[PDB]
Amino acid sequence: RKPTALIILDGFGLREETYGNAVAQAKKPNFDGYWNKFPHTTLTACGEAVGLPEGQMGNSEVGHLNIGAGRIVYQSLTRVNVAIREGEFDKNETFQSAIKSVKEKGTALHLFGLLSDGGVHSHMNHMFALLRLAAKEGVEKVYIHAFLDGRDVGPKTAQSYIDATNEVIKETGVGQFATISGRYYSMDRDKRWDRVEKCYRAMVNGEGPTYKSAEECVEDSYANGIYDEFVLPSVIVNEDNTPVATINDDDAVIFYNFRPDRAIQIARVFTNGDFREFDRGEKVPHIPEFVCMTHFSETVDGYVAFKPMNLDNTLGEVVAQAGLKQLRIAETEKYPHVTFFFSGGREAEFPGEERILINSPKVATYDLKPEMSIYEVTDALVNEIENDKHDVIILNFANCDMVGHSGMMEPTIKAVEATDECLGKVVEAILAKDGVALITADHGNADEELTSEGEPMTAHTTNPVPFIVTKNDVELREDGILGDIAPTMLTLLGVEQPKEMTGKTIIK
Ligand SMILES: [Mn+2]
Ligand SMILES: [Mn+2]
Repeated sequence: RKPTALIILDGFGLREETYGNAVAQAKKPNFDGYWNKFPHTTLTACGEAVGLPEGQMGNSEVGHLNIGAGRIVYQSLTRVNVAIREGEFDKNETFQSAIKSVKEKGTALHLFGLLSDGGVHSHMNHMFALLRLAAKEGVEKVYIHAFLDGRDVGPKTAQSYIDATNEVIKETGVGQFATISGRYYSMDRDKRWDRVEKCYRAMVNGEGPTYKSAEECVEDSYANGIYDEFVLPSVIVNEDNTPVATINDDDAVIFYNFRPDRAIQIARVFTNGDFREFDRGEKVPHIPEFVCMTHFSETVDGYVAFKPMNLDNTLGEVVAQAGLKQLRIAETEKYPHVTFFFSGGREAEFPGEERILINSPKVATYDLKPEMSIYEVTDALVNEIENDKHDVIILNFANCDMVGHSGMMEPTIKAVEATDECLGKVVEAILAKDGVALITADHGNADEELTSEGEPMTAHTTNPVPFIVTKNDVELREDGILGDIAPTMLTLLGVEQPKEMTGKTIIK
């Protein structure tokens, strides 16, 4: 029974520069011996290679979700961003069907969501692309309901955003501010229905304070000490005091927010049908093409533009199917990583899965114990190998990431060399059983402990991650990403790669 071990060093990145590099300044004869004797390569663990925005360093949770998945696992904000960039956003059937109804029903399209560049719950640029799409498709009427932020951005910045919106209205030809409500009114997540009622009553019944524009609203709202986040649901009215737009029968709505939580409540009030949480009166608009950017919860009734990644056949699942026995193990700090996240955000154990947990030292910020729990984890793992009981091993050595957040060099060197020692121990044991090790990392950290001017560097890095295969005669690709690793384990294991794993094997 020849064990195939995936070994995640964690916070261990590859950097040519030696200043501030705890990895390079650490004596690692075991890692260097394996690099020099076995086929090796580097893999990008960062930006869009792992479903994140470009430039942005990876983190344990998307790293391991990516590694287990054998595909690029996109995050919400980057998912849509790529769809707008690559011009797939506008082929989107759900938008198109909802724009269609408007044209043949002779009705309005409504735009609502958090109006700002914050990138947490929404991005305004997403609404802009929605303005462009409607405008191109020839929709006569498009109304904007500003949900004001003040939280994910500066507290007094809605005007800079209203201005940016007007620019997009000028260039696009469609678009008109009809309602402004502060997020505290529209983005409650604590079941405070009296605040949510208020925002609603503005949108469908036209009830609240009235203004000639959105800038006038925000100007007057500011004058009474009330700012962005707290601004009362207000109505924009034409030259006469008539509401610019209310949401009526057969109007389409697109809630561009992408974050489930503070979005749920206002979505429910439009979509459900049999809602009863508060009384919505008599003018309940219904029969709708209500669109959400993403899926908010089972509790919502409308349509989804970017449906969730169902993440079916991850590494865990596929090896379980082949009838193979598998082992997840780490100390507490990375235990949810080799389990939950590696399994594709899945709590439960697969068939043939065993999970072992080594308690992390009773300790604060982990630089005082640069060794953490490795030696106990190491011991228990050589035990299992000795015992021939698993075909696939998932191990994370947590030390470089947790000690590397210290931005302290000497403790982090200790941690790389403790990690070094244990990886020889784990890999000798694996090779002893005629098995194969994949030595990797999920992102970097320990490699940059000092910055430009020798200040503490306490974050992950952008750097490539190493990739060794302890199998003598294999060629390895140079591109390499994290979604490629699962597929290359199935190459070693000789089990077929399923449709849902869009990653490619590294073995040429
Ligand atoms: Mn990590
Ligand atoms: Mn970390």
